[PDB]
Formats: sequence, structure tokens, C-alpha cells
Amino acid sequence: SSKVVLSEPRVYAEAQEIADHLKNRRAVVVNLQRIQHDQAKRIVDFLSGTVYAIGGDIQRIGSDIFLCTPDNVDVSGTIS
Amino acid sequence: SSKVVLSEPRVYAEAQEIADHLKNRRAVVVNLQRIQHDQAKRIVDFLSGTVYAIGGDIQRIGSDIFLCTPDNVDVSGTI
Repeated sequence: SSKVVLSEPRVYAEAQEIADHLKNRRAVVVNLQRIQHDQAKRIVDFLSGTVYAIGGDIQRIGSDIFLCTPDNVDVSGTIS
Repeated sequence: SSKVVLSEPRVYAEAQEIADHLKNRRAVVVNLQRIQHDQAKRIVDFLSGTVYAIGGDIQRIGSDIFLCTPDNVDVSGTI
């Protein structure tokens, strides 16, 4: 019924695919633990701009991993 | 609208609170980065039994981090 996408991007360009998911109202788990760190930063910044624009959110869920949500997904709880 | 719960348990007994969320049709992200490693294992095994019982799923989504879902959440892609 609801859909969550798991994403492990290799290059900065793959952020566009993630943003398309968000625009289509799906949450996306973004694992950046195994990407070049300079590229990870770029992804996160791009996705911050995406979510800012569509009224969603982006939240760190662990070391170099994030949950991006559209406005139709409420997230509760926190991770240190 | 849907709800996703973020959990960072510190003791094994908190796996019950995660299981309650799943029985109530919410996905839970379970970050086991801060718990003792021996106890992480035991949480992950407890949750596999829970999801087995209710027809959901458990998927590793990074180091020491898992996505548990009930049957009403479809997960696509992999990590």
C-alpha cells in the first residue's frame, strides 16, 4: 500500500532518480556509506534543495544514511 | 498519509516497542549503532520472528541499520 525505495547511489547524477521518487510521493532511504565522501555531500545538498522545494524532509538515520520523505509521510522518533 | 518510526534501541526489551509499531502497520527504521553488538543481534533475531509472524519483512539498509516493514509497506530497490 505505501512504498519505500531503497537507494545506494554511485554518482551525484543518481540524485535526480531519488528526487523523481520523492516527487511521486515515495519515501526513499539513501545509503551513502560506500560512495566517495565528496560525492555524498553533493547528494545530500541536492536532496535538501529538492525536499525544501516540495515540502518534504531529509533526516540522518545513521552514519552516512538518510531518509528523504515527501509531505505525505510523517516521521516520528529520533536517531542521535 | 503514512507514518515511519525511527528507533535507536538501547536494550533488547525495546524490540517489543518496535514489534508493537509493526503490528500497528507502521514501518520502523531500527538503527543499532549505539547498542552493544551482542544485543543488536538478539534484537534483529526477535524482529525477524515478529515479521515472520505478521507477514512483513526485515531488510538491512546499512551497517547496523535495518528497515522493518509490515505487509502494507512495499519496499523496492536494494542496498
